[PDB]
Amino acid sequence: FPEVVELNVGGQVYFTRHSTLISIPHSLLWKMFSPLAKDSKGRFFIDRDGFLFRYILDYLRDRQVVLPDHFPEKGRLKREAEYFQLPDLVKLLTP
Repeated sequence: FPEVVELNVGGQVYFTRHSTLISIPHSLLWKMFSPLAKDSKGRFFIDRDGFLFRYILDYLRDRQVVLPDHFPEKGRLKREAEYFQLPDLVKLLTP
């Protein structure tokens, strides 16, 4: 795996460091990028909502997440956290 990974999430492209992807062991992204579907341009493909991945990705990097005011999609973000298997992130999203 390269040092900076080019991902395609539901058509949303993200560049990120490999260290961020494997930050939480036994998580979905850890299982994927620890020693895969690719698109036409060769980018590794994640079949999930591209917009919500920003905040999933921010948690892996900083182990915390600041949402905007009146964030209309917390329920959706929590669902994504479940898919990527991030128990603590689901916990933070528990009201």
